Amino acid sequence: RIRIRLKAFDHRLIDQATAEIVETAKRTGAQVRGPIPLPTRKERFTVLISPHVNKDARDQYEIRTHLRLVDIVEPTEKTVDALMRLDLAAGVDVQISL
Amino acid sequence: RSLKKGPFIDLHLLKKVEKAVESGDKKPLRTWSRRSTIFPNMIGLTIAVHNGRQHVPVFVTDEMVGHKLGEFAPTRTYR
Amino acid sequence: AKQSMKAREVKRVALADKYFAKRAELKAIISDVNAASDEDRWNAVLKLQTLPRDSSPSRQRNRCRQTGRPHGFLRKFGLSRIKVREAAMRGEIPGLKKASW
Amino acid sequence: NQYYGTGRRKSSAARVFIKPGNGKIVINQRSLEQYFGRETARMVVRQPLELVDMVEKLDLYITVKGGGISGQAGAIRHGITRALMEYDESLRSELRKAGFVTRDARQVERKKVGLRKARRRPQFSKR
Amino acid sequence: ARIAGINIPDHKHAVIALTSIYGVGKTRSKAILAAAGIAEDVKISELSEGQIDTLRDEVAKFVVEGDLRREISMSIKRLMDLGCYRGLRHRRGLPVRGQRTKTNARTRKGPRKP
Amino acid sequence: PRRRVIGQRKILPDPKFGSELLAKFVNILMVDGKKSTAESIVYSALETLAQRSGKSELEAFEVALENVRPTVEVKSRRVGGSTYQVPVEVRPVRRNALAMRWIVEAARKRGDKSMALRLANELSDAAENKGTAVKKREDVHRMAEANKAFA
RNA sequence: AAGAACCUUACCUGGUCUUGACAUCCACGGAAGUUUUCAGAGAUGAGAAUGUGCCUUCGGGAACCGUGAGACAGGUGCUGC
RNA sequence: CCGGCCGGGAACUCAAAGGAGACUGCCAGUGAUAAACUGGAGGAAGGUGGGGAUGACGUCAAGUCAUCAUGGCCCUUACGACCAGGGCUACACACGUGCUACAAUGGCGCAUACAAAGAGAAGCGACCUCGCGAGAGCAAGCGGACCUCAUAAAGUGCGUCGUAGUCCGGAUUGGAGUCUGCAACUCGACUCCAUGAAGUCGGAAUCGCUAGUAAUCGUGGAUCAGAAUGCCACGGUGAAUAC
Repeated sequence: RIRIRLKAFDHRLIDQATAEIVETAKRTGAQVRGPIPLPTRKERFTVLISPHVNKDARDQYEIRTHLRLVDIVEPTEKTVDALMRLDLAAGVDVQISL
Repeated sequence: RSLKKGPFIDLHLLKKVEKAVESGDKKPLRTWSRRSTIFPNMIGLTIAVHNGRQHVPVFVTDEMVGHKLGEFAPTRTYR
Repeated sequence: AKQSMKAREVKRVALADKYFAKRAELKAIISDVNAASDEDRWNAVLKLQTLPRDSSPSRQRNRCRQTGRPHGFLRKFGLSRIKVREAAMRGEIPGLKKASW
Repeated sequence: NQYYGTGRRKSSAARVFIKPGNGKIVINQRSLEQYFGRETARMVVRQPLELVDMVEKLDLYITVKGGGISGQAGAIRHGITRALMEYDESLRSELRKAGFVTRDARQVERKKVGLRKARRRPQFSKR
Repeated sequence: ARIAGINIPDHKHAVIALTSIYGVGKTRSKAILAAAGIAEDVKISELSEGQIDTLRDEVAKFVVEGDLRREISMSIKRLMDLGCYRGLRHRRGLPVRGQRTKTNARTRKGPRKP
Repeated sequence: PRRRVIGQRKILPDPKFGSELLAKFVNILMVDGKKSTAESIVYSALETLAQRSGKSELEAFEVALENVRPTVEVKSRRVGGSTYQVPVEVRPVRRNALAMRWIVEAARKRGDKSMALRLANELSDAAENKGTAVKKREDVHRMAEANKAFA
């Protein structure tokens, strides 16, 4: 029922964010589905490292956006509000849909 | 080739053209709008189109209708 | 970097968002294939010169926000390539590290 | 009953279920002769099936996605060789002395910056 | 096989033959044959004269060698008479559609003799 | 190279009856990397030559090749001064490959109708030793046998 | 230069502006803002209707706009020796 | 209504994490019983497995004070500032980098099958109607493993073309039309109607590549209102030679 989709940049932060947001909702709101992988979006960019000639020299950067679905099944009272006003462990865009 | 709906003209150009037409023959009208087309009602005017540094007067003709004014203002002088 | 050009560009942005995006119906709705095929659309295109040569979105060059550079611009970060590299290597842009694959 | 091999070769990915019965090959709701059996490399899947015959032992329900004709066919070959596990190394010792077990990744190299197709420099000239 | 002016074609299909006429190419030839009821696989060696007559009375609807040539000449002459940018380029022997005259534009300019 | 003493690669056997030499022949027929079409042309010419001469696909090729198989080639090996040619025996792995290369080069020209017909006619001609690949072999043997003084 | 129709533009012709288009100080007068007409290539000049709060030291304030001088601003002007 | 469409599962593909493994690990020979080389067994992978980022003290008194900061020289009623038009696209010529080809392992018409990686909200834009067409009108889904971009092409079969400057080639040209934009003459792209050129494999000279690399075929993205044969990236077929 409750579609929780969370995306961030650093995996070794988003993973534990998901762990805490899942155990703070399964210890009292159990029957959850867990951290679905939701493959990463890789936004790449290729710029020139020089302000002038020597175009052949370029730098290649990228930003990874890791996504995860929790997918809670039942809209429980131990869940609906226990999801709210608990927005710590920042750096992660979380979206809850009914 | 473009602008399927209606020719294009400037407000100043159209107003001055209608004024001079309802007035009669007048001195060459200094224009700067080469982007504008040519109406059938402007035949006879000696308007002077800007070429970049001067104004070349052109005598509007019945054939010089579908084209624009810039088609008759050679800008780049070669030799 | 030609503060004159930068002030010119911010003036363009202000005047454009002020006039267009609010009165665009004069060229988007009236110039339609409908009963407006008569002098209505002619007067519509006539008044389309009411607004100055500016005010259009195509005259927006989208220069950089730190320097004001016209070339090498990225719509994602709003900066030129030089400054985006500098900031990425200093650690200002999140998630943006050197790509290798 | 039914054994499984995965298989993958050059951006391909297969799923080869192997069952004792007829000698037919049903691949993606299409038979082997009409899938790629009309083009060249017609027996790149039947190559590892003469050292151990297939005509009247077992059939294969095959799926494959990604890559091209030869890529998917090599993926099918590797999936068959990996699914031949109910007939384990007792036969792989012979299957391997002719190939058919080397993954052979050799993926396409990434295009390099400044180059054209990862090896072709942009036509150097002195003056 | 004495259709419009030329069109003398031997051992060529109907459309590949009609492409010999200055004024009808491929799509126009296929349209001619579709309006005449002729197939695009038969040759002039097999097509009967009762159908050469249909070819005649059909291709006459479109502009032909002489009419097309004189129309083109009159358009070019009208441009050179108005003296627009296009007429100036026509008289100077240079491309009209804004092609590159610095390095390219050798066909309309002439062979690279000098 | 200079340090790498690596050897040759192990090509894939032929999808028809098992054979490596005609597989290498097919590999040297291919332009733009189109191998299916090259195999089709090779099979067409092989069938056209087998049906015309009476022999089969694998035996027919062998007779033709040996007629264009060179003996010695000349190559420049200057030794402190003059730059002269040195006729020498070529390895067999290069000899057969060069024979097939000359075959395909002669077939590239002499356009009869199609590539398969070209190559079948060239193979038939090398069978009786009156084609163009055999003419190239004889040109090489004439370059040799004349400058044999350098050894 | 990861992209010249205008724009971008740093060049030329032509018309203009000048402590100035962009930034800070003083004093004076006006809420800001909004609609609209005339002449013009437009920049611009001349206008016509509207609108008057956020707190009262309440000789007005916190913004915005019109002008005068001086400190200044501006320069893709030169010097990568 | 055989569309995984629906129940049903976490076996399988894919998917984002944490680990294992590949590290000269063992054996035979050679080598000064050392380092190391060769060969072999297991193993997907043998010896830095494949690829990338990572660029040593310094040289060229190299390029950029036009991306940006700054010493000093100068204008500072101007070399500063605003605007209409033009140019940066000009052409007797020379050069560099690529595309298109020069054709029959191929051009054309038809029926068919197999990808990866990515973009998307004052944008991508299903479906339906109109035109040969570029596109237009109504208008769902999507800030996204669902919606769109988006039909992958070479390839396979059929019929034609008989080696001709030819149906290869598409340059240039006149009218008309579609799309972005206030406006497409100078100076955009696109489809159709007519035209069809030079070009039949290229002199001296010269460049790239030793593997999935070359060669060849197609797809996406940044720039962008629109505007690439360029740049970056992805994927299909896939060689020869290294004495």
